[PDB]
Amino acid sequence: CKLAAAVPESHRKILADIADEVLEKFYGCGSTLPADGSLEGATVLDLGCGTGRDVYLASKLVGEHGKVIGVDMLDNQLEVARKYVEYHAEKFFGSPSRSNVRFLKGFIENLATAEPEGVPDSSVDIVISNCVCNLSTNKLALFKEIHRVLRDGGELYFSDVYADRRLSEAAQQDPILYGECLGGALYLEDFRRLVAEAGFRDVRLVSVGPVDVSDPQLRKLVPDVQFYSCTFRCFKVATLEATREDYGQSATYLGGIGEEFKLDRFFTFPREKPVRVDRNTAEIIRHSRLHQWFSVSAEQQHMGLFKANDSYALLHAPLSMQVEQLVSG
Ligand SMILES: O=[N+]([O-])c1cc([AsH2])ccc1O
Ligand SMILES: [Ca+2]
Ligand SMILES: [Ca+2]
Ligand SMILES: [Mg+2]
Ligand code: NA
Repeated sequence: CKLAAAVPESHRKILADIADEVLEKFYGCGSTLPADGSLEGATVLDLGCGTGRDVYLASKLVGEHGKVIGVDMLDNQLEVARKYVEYHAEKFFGSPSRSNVRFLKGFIENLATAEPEGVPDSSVDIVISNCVCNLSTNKLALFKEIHRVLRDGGELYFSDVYADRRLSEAAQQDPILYGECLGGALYLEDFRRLVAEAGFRDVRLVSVGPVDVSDPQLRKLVPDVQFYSCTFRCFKVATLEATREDYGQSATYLGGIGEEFKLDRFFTFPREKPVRVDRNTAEIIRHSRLHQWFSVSAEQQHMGLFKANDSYALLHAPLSMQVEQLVSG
């Protein structure tokens, strides 16, 4: 995969404990994870888990009441993943039989028929993945399958490559672009309509990096296209609306999973300081696992669109203007 991202310090220690073979043969870049504290007790599913680097990492972070599932279709990668279950149970939880992980073989677009067992409806709290979408062009079925396995309050928390415009037919047929995850890149606005068709009505930017195309033969197929690496979080929450409405609410981060909670690029909550929120963000806080570390005030009368944020114009803007402006400048 990419050059991608720097490994956060809290993970470094845990990676030193992970079997060297799992690390050595792992395909692609690490799945990024929500703040570590927020994972305790969660059920996490990694799509495209490979040899299990991210599954084993999460295994420790979710603790013994948490559970982790990895899914993949590369036989060679799973055989490796499957045979370090005990290794890691001992090393994390003092015994070979106390494992909170499992590995499933199947296409990520169809988790219900993955091979030891399927993933049932409404059973996962967090689905993670890094750079898996641009390799299939049935993105839609993949988004609907993630919607299906998530419980209410669950999130798809993921990184992929997107484009600031629609690639040409020629760019989408190119095999070098394809294998770099560029050629299957969605236009951000098409991505937004598509995950909303799958049921995720609200997409929050966590971070964005520029992705460059340098080879001058390649650049000719995608001449003014700007590509981005975006981490988004998309919550499955029954009451989310298409718009960000002010109902007079504020939320207060109570402490206990960091100095401050960073929900997305528009909303940071310093410990014990109330922050005005739109009702979608109130509802995410309330119905997701995050409620344990927050206090959210009651809905008042509808006050119109939410403006009580210092980037409120960008907050309401299409996804490509958010990404474009938050990348740099
Ligand atoms: O660099 N990338 O972002 C990248 C992403 C994926 As997916 C595959 C190969 C690559 O070089
Ligand atoms: Ca992976
Ligand atoms: Ca642009
Ligand atoms: Mg409100
Ligand atoms: Na384990």
